[PDB]
Amino acid sequence: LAYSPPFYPSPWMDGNGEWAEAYRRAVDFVSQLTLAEKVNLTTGVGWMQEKCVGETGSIPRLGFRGLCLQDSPLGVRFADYVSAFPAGVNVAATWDKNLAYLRGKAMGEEHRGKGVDVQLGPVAGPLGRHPDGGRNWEGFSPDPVLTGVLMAETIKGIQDAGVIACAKHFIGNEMEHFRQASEAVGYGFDITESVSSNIDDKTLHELYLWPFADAVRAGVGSFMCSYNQVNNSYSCSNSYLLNKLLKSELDFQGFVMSDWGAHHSGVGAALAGLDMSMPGFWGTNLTIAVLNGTVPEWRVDDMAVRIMAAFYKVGRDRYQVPVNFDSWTKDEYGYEHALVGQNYVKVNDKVDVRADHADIIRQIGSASVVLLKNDGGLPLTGYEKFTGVFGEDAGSNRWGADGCSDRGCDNGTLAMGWGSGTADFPYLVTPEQAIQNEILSKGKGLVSAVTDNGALDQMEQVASQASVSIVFVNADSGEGYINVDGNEGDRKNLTLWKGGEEVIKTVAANCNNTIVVMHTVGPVLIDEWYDNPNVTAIVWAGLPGQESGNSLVDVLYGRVSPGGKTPFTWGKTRESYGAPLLTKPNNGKGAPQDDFTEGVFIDYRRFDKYNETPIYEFGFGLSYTTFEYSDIYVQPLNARPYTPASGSTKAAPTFPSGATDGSPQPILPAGGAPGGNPGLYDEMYRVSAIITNTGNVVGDEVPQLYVSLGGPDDPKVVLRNFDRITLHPGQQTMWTTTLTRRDISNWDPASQNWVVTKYPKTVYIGSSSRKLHLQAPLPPY
Amino acid sequence: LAYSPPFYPSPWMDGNGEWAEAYRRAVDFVSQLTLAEKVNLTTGVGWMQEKCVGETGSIPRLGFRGLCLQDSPLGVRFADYVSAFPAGVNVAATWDKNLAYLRGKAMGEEHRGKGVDVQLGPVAGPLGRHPDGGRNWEGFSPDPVLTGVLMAETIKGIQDAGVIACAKHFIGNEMEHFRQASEAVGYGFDITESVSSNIDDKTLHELYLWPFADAVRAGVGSFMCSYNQVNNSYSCSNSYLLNKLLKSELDFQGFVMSDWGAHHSGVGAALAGLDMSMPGFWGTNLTIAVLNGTVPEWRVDDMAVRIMAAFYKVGRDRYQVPVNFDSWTKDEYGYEHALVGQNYVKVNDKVDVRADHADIIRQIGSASVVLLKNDGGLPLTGYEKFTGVFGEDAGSNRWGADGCSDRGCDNGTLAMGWGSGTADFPYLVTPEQAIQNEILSKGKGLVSAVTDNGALDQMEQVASQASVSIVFVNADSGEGYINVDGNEGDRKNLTLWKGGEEVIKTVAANCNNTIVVMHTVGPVLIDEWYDNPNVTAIVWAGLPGQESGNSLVDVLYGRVSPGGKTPFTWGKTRESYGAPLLTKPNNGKGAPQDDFTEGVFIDYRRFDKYNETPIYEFGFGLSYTTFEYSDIYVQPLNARPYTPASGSTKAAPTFPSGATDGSPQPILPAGGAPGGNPGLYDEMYRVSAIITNTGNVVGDEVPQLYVSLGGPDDPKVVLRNFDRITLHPGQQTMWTTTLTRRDISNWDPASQNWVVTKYPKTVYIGSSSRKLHLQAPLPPY
Amino acid sequence: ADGCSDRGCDNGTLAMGWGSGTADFPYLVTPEQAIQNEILSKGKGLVSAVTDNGALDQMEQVASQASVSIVFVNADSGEGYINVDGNEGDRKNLTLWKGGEEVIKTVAANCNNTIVVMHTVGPVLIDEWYDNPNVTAIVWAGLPGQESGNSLVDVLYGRVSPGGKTPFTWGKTRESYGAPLLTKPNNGKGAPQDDFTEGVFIDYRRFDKYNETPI
Ligand SMILES: OC[C@H]1NC[C@H](O)[C@@H](O)[C@@H]1O
Ligand SMILES: OC[C@H]1NC[C@H](O)[C@@H](O)[C@@H]1O
Ligand SMILES: [Mg+2]
Ligand SMILES: [Mg+2]
Ligand SMILES: [Mg+2]
Ligand SMILES: [Mg+2]
Ligand SMILES: [Mg+2]
Ligand SMILES: [Mg+2]
Repeated sequence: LAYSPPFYPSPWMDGNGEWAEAYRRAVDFVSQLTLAEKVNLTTGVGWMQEKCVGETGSIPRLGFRGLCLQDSPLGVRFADYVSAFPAGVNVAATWDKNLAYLRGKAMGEEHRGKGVDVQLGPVAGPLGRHPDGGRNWEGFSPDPVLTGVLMAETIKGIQDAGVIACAKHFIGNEMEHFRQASEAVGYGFDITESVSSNIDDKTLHELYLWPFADAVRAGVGSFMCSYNQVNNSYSCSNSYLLNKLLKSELDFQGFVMSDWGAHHSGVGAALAGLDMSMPGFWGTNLTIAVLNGTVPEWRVDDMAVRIMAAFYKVGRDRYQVPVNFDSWTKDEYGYEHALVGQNYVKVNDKVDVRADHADIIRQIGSASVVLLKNDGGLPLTGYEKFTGVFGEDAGSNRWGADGCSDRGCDNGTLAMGWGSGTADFPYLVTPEQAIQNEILSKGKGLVSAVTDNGALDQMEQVASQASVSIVFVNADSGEGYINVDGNEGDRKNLTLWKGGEEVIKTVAANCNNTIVVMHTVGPVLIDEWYDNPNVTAIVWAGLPGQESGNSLVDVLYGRVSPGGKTPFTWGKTRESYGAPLLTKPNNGKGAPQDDFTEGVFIDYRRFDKYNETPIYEFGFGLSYTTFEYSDIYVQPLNARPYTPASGSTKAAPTFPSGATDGSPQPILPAGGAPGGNPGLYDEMYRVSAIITNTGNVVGDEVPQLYVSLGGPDDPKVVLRNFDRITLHPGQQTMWTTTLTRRDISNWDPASQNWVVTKYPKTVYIGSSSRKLHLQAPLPPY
Repeated sequence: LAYSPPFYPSPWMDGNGEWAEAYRRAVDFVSQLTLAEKVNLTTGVGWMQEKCVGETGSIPRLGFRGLCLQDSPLGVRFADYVSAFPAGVNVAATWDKNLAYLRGKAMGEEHRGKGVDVQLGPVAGPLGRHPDGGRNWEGFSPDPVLTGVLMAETIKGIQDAGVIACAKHFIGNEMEHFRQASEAVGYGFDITESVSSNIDDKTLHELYLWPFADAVRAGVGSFMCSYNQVNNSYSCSNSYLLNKLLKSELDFQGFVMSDWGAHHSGVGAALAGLDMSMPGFWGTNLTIAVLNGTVPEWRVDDMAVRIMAAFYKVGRDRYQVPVNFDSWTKDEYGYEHALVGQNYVKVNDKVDVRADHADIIRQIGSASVVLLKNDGGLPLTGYEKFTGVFGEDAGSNRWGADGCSDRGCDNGTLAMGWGSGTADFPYLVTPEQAIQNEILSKGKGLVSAVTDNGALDQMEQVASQASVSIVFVNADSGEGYINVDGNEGDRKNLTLWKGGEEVIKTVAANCNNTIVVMHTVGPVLIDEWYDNPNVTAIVWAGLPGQESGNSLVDVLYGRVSPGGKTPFTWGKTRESYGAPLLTKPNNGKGAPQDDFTEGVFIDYRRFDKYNETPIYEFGFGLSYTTFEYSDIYVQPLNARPYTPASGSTKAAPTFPSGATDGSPQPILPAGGAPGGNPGLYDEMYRVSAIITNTGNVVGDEVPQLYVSLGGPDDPKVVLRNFDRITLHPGQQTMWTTTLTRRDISNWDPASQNWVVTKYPKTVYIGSSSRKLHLQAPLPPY
Repeated sequence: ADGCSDRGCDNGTLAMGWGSGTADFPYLVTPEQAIQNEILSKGKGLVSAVTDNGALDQMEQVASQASVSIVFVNADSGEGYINVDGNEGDRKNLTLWKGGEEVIKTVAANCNNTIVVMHTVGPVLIDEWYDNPNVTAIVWAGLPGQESGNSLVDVLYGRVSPGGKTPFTWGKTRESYGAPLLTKPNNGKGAPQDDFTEGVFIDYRRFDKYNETPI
């Protein structure tokens, strides 16, 4: 069985650089506390005991209320008068740092307005190892660079708004199956331990860890360790994960909380790098552990100062307001127990925090539309003589937009997946609604919407008469505690839901101008219809949130040229992506064993390795205009030689082998600063090229920079940079980026550091992972 | 708030009388044990941690395995190759002590064959305060005497078969709403404590406690304390309930276990009279409590000896075999964790324990059929030209007989309610099947079954052609953790399910020979159709178990004359019964307060008090013959005057004020032996009457003896005795019974004893609570 | 049993097709009834009937425990004036109705002694499951009328040795049988022209001519 080596002691904050101010204030505060008050900060109050999804204990003596931790990565969960933003996968499809930032800011503002201290997001774990992973849509992309950059931008947005962000789930939670034993038992599996993700040191560094490094370096205040095990040690008590990788190598200065009820070795977890136990036994044991000397004073002191450092870093001291909503009821008032009797208190103030956020939600919606096919289908005018609209995915949730708890259904148009990664729609504009509005405001031609996928007679009837037929199909997934139609979080197949395929086939048989719109959490198998000549255009629109219908028609009717690029591969078969989900226990009653044998070869890397042609490759997307690439240039920057980190920490302040050692510790070679050794981010080359709009309308292009690292075990190409640029007809721009040392390095387990290998590297600039228009050598030096 | 006075110390065993052999052996065994081993007997192993619904810790040092505790009151829950017996309410409808005993024996045999040590049943709580109480069907009758008698017979049957019986639930668990806070929260209620049943001392003694007294006197080995509070103290740590009423007044010698996760004050519960914590912290705390002196050594010794006494009393030492099934899977084999790695062990031996138990199931089915109306409808011959069968309740569960987990649905014929009070059908004979068999083996007339309650066109079609139309309707309920169609355990109304009333109305409109069969957990409202002249007969058949169809047709086609009497009242309205369920919290976030303000006036007592005429009164049932009552005679027996119990207990042996007092204790005036002061069971009068069969077929009569206690706050009549008697045409019998002192006494709170008041008492013998054919004074002495 | 006019449905056990070629059942003995009668009159072992083709979980649950699993599938057709599920008299395909194929596959995956009973108006395509080793027997019972259940169990339980022979061919594909039904007009608004170009080569004559091996 795979084994996770120990690493102790648990690193304490250094509070260097951009954390110095926050460290100073945290020390000043924690210095004043008793042991009990310190432990209060690390202790969850219990499941559903207060107002927020999680809360810490209070310190009333100083007028410090418990921290409020609230879902989700795409909005304020449970609360009323909030916005429902597009999912993370949509953000990925924008390839737009700026939009990612603005979404973070808007979300952060909403959390702030409700009195939330910590937003439980964003997500880089799952990364997206499997196409059928249940929660991938909450994250960004299987690509570590695209995910990492947008993760970082999102975090900066949330935290600039004055709310602590939380990078989750750390790490290796690439599927929902067997994430928690209790949950697995509920689905009829006999296991007593969570699945072990078995991941080697190189795969972690070059794939799954990379975006979390970006999150650390972006100044993220907190981390959440995952339900699963890594190398047969639960994440929340995995010393290699938290102590070595996170707090030494990546030099994370913030605090680590557990996922809710995530299994850890109790007090032992604190020694292994856990700082906060959620949702809440731990408190009194940690107290006793300190008193009897199993847990050092310096450790609890560091747990407290990490929590308070995050608090001060984002300016909670300035922006905190009372929690003015309740997660567990919409009632205005409720009862609370007191020392004697009960108090009737106000619990929901109905504070409207939505502001103008509908604008950015509509914008990201439109920006996340990916045009996959266009044989003269798009754009539409609104002066079509007869528009047919087809599919339940065009219509309303008959139970109300928020009629399914945690969005745990596929009623009507899909604009959000299910589970904890949700928020309530203040309203939801359907495609049916937006399209009828478009028509009735313009040409006022005929329009009919058949939103029952079983009504194939009517679809035939209407499609036979249509100038254009707009077909809507979806595929849903989410968190493992919800099972929809045999999908236990993870998708049981890559098929369109509710007979979407038959809808497409029926409509295309009767209308030679059929447009297909896919709202899917990830890829589906489209091989049987995508190349149908009656299908004149195909778009993926993902999970667009409250403005779905409006953001879509903006694109379909040509107000916005589609400029999204698919953030994952569209393969011919499920086998194209690699091995199935592990959905059958393979270690008897023990932890299922999930070997990440493919290494870095997930999504497009896999397709590239096996020389398999995807239907639509990673980074592919069409436009209403054309773009031309020319004149690549590589400028060596003659960076200083990489220096491994050296020296030692200071001794652990007070305000298992090594677990209680508070003496100065050696700095790891690849460590030294948040996100790793600073030399890793030295700029090595400047690469530039000219992009021109050679067509007849304004549009966005996503130029992409790929690197061939050149080794026998390296992917043919890996994404290293990208931007989204608006170009008017005949407009040119110089696209210029830099490659860092990290960008051209490989992880070396032997030396425990990033190395630039001797193999010749090649840089490519193109419009997709396969459309590599330009290339040049990276000259060694 | 209602208050529960303390009563300490927790009484230790006497081990006199029927318990002497058991106590001696229990002492000998426990004398050999360490503290840890003693505590192990009191500790559950944890939810789903072994094979049985509950298991105690083991004493491997003496090769003594953990006890196996298994549901249910009507069979062996979860296990394969077992029988599904008729529900307790059907037993009540038989009014047949012998049948109650034989059912207990058959159930005990099946538990025994599976290796079960404790059968978690039978049920006298709920008694049946509300007609819409979800779990009433698990018990017997709202009448305490009918329930007490049949409860005792059931217990004797189980324990004679060599299994420990468990009287549950003690006490006041008369509805499912708010029984457990976690469950209430799941239904959207904000409470942190279970409902409090607020019951006065007199009401407890004269109603709810009465059948439990019978259980004690019958020698039941164990009790289960309930989820709810009584006078704002959880049953499982209610010292008044457990120490005073159960273990002092009723002098119970066996052990008390908690309901599964029933709240109690931990170590405090032990001092208040709890002996066993299920399903299982307690072990550690109890060990610590003994070492530090907070729990006396004599208490833990008493806990252990009570458990072992129950074990020896029924002869578990003789009859114990290994547990040969698994509650949690039907798989033959399963992996188990070892010291090193894992083992693959046999978990299910598929031991067939059904024997010939199908016979007693068919018999009790037939005996529990109550004929409520017959204007020339029944019996049938099987030579009818055209038989129509109508209603989903005639047909099959389309998901298989065991297709709904815990029977949590109303698919097809209703033969069992839902929740823990269940067992898997080995097969299920439906009315549809049995009726078609009857016809096709006899006259071979036409027969059609319309088993879709929505297919009213077809019902008209068939009914208008039929010689006879047999209509099937049901109403279901169960434990609160299952919600079927908005019925949160408790019934949301007293309507027939699935449009049953419309089925009846449709068929009766088209067929002037309509027979209605009701399979209901309790009463439903029948005011709109019972008196329809086209309805020529009505039967209630309840929940008959696996032989439903066969037991029914035996009655319908005249092989068995119906002899059951309804064990509850059929009122015109819900309001007829009294006040609604408490289904809305009335103490803010605290324990809802459920005041039993009606006192002893439930079911027929309420109807009698308020002069509400029932449609069908308690104790009412028809026959295929007729019976005549004559010649009542009362013989005073000149019993010894009642002596209040006095004297002391032994000092507590070793092997809150007064909680640690192990000194001799005063015997309570109404205590002194199991079931109460033995003088209470002195026979005061002998009463006889003559019953004659004046009709033309053999049949059973259930003569009933009622007493008027004569006070202004006494019920007009209370049941005190009954029998079921077979009489051939023209045959007479002298029915002779005795009234005990208890039978003619009232509970006096001031003196804490049963008293015979000076109010004149009358005895009645008749065929129902309303059909009081004979009466005589009870002359005082 | 007679709940659908002219038997114009596929509710429950199929013992008669639809249209004018019908009569009213005086009663209908189902396989469910006959099999339960057989067991409860003999060994009195366990018996359960899952008769909802969508209840696949329950089918796995029960098939897992069974000594023998007896699976019932059907396919219906009739006169043109009745349309059932898009079958305008003629069958729109040769598939088992109501997901019968998925019933077979589910049961066979959980029980290595699965018996399949087919009540079909004619051949269906069985290529995907007939050769499944967990399917230990296959019978065609057709449309047996009022005694369906009883006539079946007489054979299943060995009172009568089966001696019937299939009166039509079971092919691998629909194409095996030759050209499709003419289901769209080919003479404008006038009489559709249905040319019997295959001549005498229908059913087994066709298979033999083109050297196609029947199942
Ligand atoms: O709801 C709280 C918590 N539940 C568990 C989920 O895995 C996590 O993402 C979420 O934040
Ligand atoms: O299933 C065990 C236990 N659960 C709770 C029920 O109230 C009780 O009757 C049953 O015995
Ligand atoms: Mg609250
Ligand atoms: Mg804003
Ligand atoms: Mg550091
Ligand atoms: Mg087990
Ligand atoms: Mg027997
Ligand atoms: Mg005593």
